[PDB]
Amino acid sequence: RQWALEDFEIGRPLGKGKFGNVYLAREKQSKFILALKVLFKAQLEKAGVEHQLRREVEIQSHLRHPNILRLYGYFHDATRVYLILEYAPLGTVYRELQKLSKFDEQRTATYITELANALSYCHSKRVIHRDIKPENLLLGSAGELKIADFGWSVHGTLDYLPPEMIEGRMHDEKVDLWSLGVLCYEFLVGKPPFEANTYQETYKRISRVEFTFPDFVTEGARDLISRLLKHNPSQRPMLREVLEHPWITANSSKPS
Ligand SMILES: O=C(Nc1ccccc1)Nc1ccc(CCNc2ncnc3oc(-c4ccccc4)c(-c4ccccc4)c23)cc1
Repeated sequence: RQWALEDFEIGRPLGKGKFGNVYLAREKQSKFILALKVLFKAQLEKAGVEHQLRREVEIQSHLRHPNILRLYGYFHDATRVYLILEYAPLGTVYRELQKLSKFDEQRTATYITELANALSYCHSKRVIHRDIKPENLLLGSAGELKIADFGWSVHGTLDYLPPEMIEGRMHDEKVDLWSLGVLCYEFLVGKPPFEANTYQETYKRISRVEFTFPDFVTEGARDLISRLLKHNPSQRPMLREVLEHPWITANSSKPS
């Protein structure tokens, strides 16, 4: 499988990513619908992220899960690199958040389950997704959550980063559980738990784990978030304890 630009009809712009635009597109021979991300050779070098992208592509084509976004392949011409992507009709959870303001406990729990599964499968394959955020959470046709962008994976706004990562310290799979906590809080409250107007100060909040709950947040939710957002990685739940959780299970529509 080696592609080229003329293999595809280019469709509407889907939106800007910080390193490239995305377009709907359709492979001419099969009429297969998909997303195509146009990245520039020049911008990629300048930031020293060209090797980062190779890592991703490599990592991605090892991965297959109903709740992870497929990468079908890649290719370059002179000026640019192209990522051939599974297309996610229902857009970002980020957009659904702004549209809805905040999610109810049923949508929240379901997403956490879908994320945990997806995250749980990744861990078993020795892979960590360093920065998960609502921008990187797409929806499928049935409304399934799909994690995007492994380009940071291993082994800008700070809201979703755990202490160990911002304190310039050493990090393990326990990173992702912090991210679950931040996401879980944000879904229910409608904005992330450390959010500030400065970087320097979001830095403090995250570092001190300094957050409080609006009053409409049930004990069950507080219990899970409180357990996920722990300063010490090793104190954070197993991905399965999350999947077991009595507020997850009482609320969630999807299996585990
Ligand atoms: O970008 C990297 N890695 C990387 C890149 C450069 C340097 C280093 C690493 N990975 C990466 C990151 C993000 C993506 C997601 C690309 N959007 C998408 N990918 C697939 N289907 C999609 O469908 C949509 C869609 C948009 C609006 C309305 C309805 C549907 C999008 C979409 C595109 C831009 C913004 C918001 C959503 C979308 C894909 C890959």
